[PDB]
Amino acid sequence: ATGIVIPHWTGDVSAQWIGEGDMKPITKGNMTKRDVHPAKIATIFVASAE
Amino acid sequence: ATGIVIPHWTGDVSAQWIGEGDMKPITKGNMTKRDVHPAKIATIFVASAE
Amino acid sequence: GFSADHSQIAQTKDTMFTGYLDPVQAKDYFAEAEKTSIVQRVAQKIPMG
Repeated sequence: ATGIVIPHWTGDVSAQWIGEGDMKPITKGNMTKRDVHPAKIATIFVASAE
Repeated sequence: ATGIVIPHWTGDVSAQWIGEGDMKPITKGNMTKRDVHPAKIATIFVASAE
Repeated sequence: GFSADHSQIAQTKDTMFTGYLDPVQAKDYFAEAEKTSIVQRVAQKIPMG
């Protein structure tokens, strides 16, 4: 009933080929939180007690 | 042998999307009587007792 | 009240229910008794062939 949040990924993560003594490179991710809320749908119908 | 009756539905029933305090809509169905009566099919054939 | 075939309220008087609301079959509460021969009370019955 309170809804949902989804952490959608957007980051260009990367890795590199290297020799024995080479400097290993540094990287970072990225995200954007999307959200979802429910909504009601409803209707009424009416009749005589007969 | 009595035959049959069928309640054929014909009504455009409906519902709506609603906020928290929006007061809800009212709807009604619709129908038609359809009926089926059996009929005979028959034939006779004739031969000598010999 | 409301018309028959009102747009929002279902009633037994609406046309869409015609011929679904059949009466229950009852006995005849008003039947007279079967008449019987009056001459066969007053006249003598005779052996007949």
